[PDB]
Amino acid sequence: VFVDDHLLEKVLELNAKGEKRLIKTWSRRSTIVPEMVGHTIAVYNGKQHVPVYITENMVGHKLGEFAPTRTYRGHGKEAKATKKK
Amino acid sequence: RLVEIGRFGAPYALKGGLRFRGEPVVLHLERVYVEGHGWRAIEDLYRVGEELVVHLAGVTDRTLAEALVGLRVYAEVADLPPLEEGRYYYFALIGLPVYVEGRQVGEVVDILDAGAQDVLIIRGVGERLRDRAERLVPLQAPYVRVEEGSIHVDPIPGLFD
Repeated sequence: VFVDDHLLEKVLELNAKGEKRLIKTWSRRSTIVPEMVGHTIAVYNGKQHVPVYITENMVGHKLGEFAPTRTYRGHGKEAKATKKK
Repeated sequence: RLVEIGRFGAPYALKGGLRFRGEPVVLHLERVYVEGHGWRAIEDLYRVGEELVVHLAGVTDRTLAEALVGLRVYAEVADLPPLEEGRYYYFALIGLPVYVEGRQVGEVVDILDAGAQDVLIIRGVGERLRDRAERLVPLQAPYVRVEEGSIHVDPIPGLFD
């Protein structure tokens, strides 16, 4: 378990200013910590940065868990329903 | 309006059952429109392992089932089960215009299921933005709003950059 220092530094910096800015990262292994809740982190999946709105529930998980590749095309994909807003 | 809910896989057993590949929304339907064949009533449906098998009226043996293998399956929008407030069918969002401060900046071209959240893939519209990279936005982000016929985003710095 570890948090990419660079990413944490950026997050801490933002929290001190009270700003909310998209943060790009290539660190899929880093674990999500409470200081990241409410931030939008764009995690690299090898081709694109998938944005993640960090919620309390995500604390403890790996960033990679929320940035999958857009590799698979699912049949009837347009009939899927979005997670409740 | 017809929407694609799945696609038939290989036949199951010898009574016309067909493996169904697609969204489980098929569990709440009474009929489906089969590509090149039209509406068919759903006589029966059940699970086998990790797959779902569908029995349509008329398809009573493996042979009649093979004829439909690989064909796409559609449902009438009105037949889809209604969703609780705050949830939307992907097809209802894809194609919608996207706004920032009352001005159109893009168009939803696709949605990525990131498991926890859904990610809107937006295509720029207009000569200046039309040729930029795709922009991604978490649907469940507090700065994104869904309205009837449009989506609105209050871009935080770096979002569309």
